[PDB]
Amino acid sequence: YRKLGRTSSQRKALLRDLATDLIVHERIETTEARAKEIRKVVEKLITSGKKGDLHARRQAAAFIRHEVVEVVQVKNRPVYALQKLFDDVAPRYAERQGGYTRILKKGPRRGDGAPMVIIELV
Amino acid sequence: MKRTYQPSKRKRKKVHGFRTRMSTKNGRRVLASRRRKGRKVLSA
Amino acid sequence: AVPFRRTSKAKKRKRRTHVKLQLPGMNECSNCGEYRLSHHVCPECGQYDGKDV
Amino acid sequence: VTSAKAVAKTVRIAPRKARIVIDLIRGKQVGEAIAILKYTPRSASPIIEKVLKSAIANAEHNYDLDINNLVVEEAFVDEGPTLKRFRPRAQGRASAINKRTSHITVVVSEV
RNA sequence: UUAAGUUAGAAAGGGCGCACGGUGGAUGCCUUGGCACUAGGAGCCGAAGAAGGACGGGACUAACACCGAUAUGCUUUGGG
RNA sequence: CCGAUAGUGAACCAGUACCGUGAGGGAAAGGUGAAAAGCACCCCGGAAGGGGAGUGAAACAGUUCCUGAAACCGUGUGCCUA
RNA sequence: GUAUGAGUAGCGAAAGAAGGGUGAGAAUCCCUUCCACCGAAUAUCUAAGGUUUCCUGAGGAAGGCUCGUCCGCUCAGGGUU
RNA sequence: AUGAUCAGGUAGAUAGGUUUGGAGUGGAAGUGUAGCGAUACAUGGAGCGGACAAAUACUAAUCGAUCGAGGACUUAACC
Ligand SMILES: [Mg+2]
Ligand SMILES: [Mg+2]
Ligand SMILES: [Mg+2]
Ligand SMILES: [Mg+2]
Ligand SMILES: [Mg+2]
Ligand SMILES: [Mg+2]
Ligand SMILES: [Mg+2]
Ligand SMILES: [Mg+2]
Ligand SMILES: [Mg+2]
Ligand SMILES: [Mg+2]
Ligand SMILES: [Mg+2]
Ligand SMILES: [Mg+2]
Ligand SMILES: [Mg+2]
Ligand SMILES: [Mg+2]
Ligand SMILES: [Mg+2]
Ligand SMILES: [Mg+2]
Ligand SMILES: [Mg+2]
Ligand SMILES: [Mg+2]
Ligand SMILES: [Mg+2]
Ligand SMILES: [Mg+2]
Ligand SMILES: [Mg+2]
Ligand SMILES: [Mg+2]
Ligand SMILES: [Mg+2]
Ligand SMILES: [Mg+2]
Ligand SMILES: [Mg+2]
Ligand SMILES: [Mg+2]
Ligand SMILES: [Mg+2]
Ligand SMILES: [Mg+2]
Ligand SMILES: [Mg+2]
Ligand SMILES: [Mg+2]
Ligand SMILES: [Zn+2]
Repeated sequence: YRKLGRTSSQRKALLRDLATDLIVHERIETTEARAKEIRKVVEKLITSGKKGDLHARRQAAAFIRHEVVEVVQVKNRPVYALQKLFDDVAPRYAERQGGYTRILKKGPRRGDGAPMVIIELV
Repeated sequence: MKRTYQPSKRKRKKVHGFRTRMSTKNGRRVLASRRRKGRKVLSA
Repeated sequence: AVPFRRTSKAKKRKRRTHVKLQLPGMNECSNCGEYRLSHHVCPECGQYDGKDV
Repeated sequence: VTSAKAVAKTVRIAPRKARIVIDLIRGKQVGEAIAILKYTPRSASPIIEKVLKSAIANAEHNYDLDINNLVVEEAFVDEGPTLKRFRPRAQGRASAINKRTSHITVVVSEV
């Protein structure tokens, strides 16, 4: 694995954030290495959602951030990222073995010349 | 580091003021020479 | 740790012979006809590998 | 009649940082030179791009030349009036800083 | 074909000559301001408030110059 | 007698700006053109800045604007160079 | 006045991420969510000192050790009972 | 360090994932039983498992572009 310019606690918090925005938005724009690292974590998480146990749900909840995706008229209660991961994203890839994400290169950033990409799960 | 200049309005006008200059023969000499050179501010 | 003699113009230019920058690795988008970088999404028609992004 | 030019006088970028990009589009067809300037990641590229497009436009309008048969005949960077600043160093002394400018000229002609 | 031998050419960059630009402000020319004097005049102002200032006055007013709540000015006698 | 590094510190809003608690120390900075006639209008640009057009004897006189040296920075090339 | 050192040293203690918006132009401006830091202070008043730095509408030449559509910066009107 | 070197670019196991393993740690969550309770036992060498191993084109190595020879003269041997 690669250190991303930050210590072990800050790196873990960065990876938990990025892996959650990919679940909620399905398409985000980040840098090159920062995307090549969340590629692995998002797919391990989707595998956990594929199993669909209670042990798997707890093990995924130990990594997902607790934030609302959208509020629905179910009484109108919200849904959270874990619910979407286990109810929407994981059933999509039932017949797919690996590679739930792809990376498409875009070009350098004006401010610091960082090579930006787009990572999006399909 | 405590520096050398610690400002105060009263401590400035009581030592360098106009009345302090005008209260002494040598202060009046200072005012006269500053008027001679042509300065905009006397004493102050 | 301080220059003994000043540097002449010839030596300065000789040192700067390698301080150029290369040429971008680009070609022409099939759909656009316009220029774009290889292995990148073209900014004009917004396509990659014959599919819209 | 056969050449057109445009200059950018006293641009804030320093000359040594713009010459390094000018040295890339010399003697090249304008269609390729615009793409050269678009895909190189430097700060001087937008300025030179604007100057080159101005030269092409006033070649097409003032003298009625063919766009598709144009090349970058010559391009150079000249020094401009520098601005003198200061930077407070340690132990009570200041150091000089030069905020340099430049003039950028490009000439397009048919080939 | 092979063996032995000889000599050209090259420029990533550089040197010299020339041509054309940029920066910089010398040199030339000029005078608005000074320097040294000559001839004449005048050599003091103030409690009837001085020298020097602060704040104000304009249709618009930051500054110079002028003026003082009669304030970018008032009355009178001459010039034009 | 000087002619803008000269002549007063000060030819220009100078005992100013700036420096110092204070007494006090104390600068830099002249010139478009005969006349603003100070570039209508078109084009590239967000603008600055340019290319035409026009005024002018001159715009390579376009608001540090008469002249415009040297250091210094570049572009092109005739002869030489691993 | 202009070079060489040289596109070199430095850019002054610290955690940010993504999604929308504005715009000619966005890592740097605005909004949302998550995360993180101080908490006998990095919180609330108030003297000295400063002297308009306060608020609103425009602005992007110079200042801001980068960028800037922003600002204790520039312009114009206000504001202290 | 960066260049460089080496293994690959669909004529594909180059990297990530996925499925089986392995080292390592050591008996997961949920439920049940015994006990007033801390706790203990069972389901069960269980669960987890960065970098290690083998399979597998699911994801990315797409598409294109650039450089790169036609070989001087003299003499000597079959020619
Ligand atoms: Mg910790
Ligand atoms: Mg040369
Ligand atoms: Mg006399
Ligand atoms: Mg007397
Ligand atoms: Mg009269
Ligand atoms: Mg002169
Ligand atoms: Mg003088
Ligand atoms: Mg003072
Ligand atoms: Mg004149
Ligand atoms: Mg204009
Ligand atoms: Mg001339
Ligand atoms: Mg003349
Ligand atoms: Mg010269
Ligand atoms: Mg060095
Ligand atoms: Mg550094
Ligand atoms: Mg800092
Ligand atoms: Mg952002
Ligand atoms: Mg804390
Ligand atoms: Mg404490
Ligand atoms: Mg006060
Ligand atoms: Mg202050
Ligand atoms: Mg102010
Ligand atoms: Mg404010
Ligand atoms: Mg700006
Ligand atoms: Mg800046
Ligand atoms: Mg302000
Ligand atoms: Mg290869
Ligand atoms: Mg593999
Ligand atoms: Mg196979
Ligand atoms: Mg085991
Ligand atoms: Zn395209």
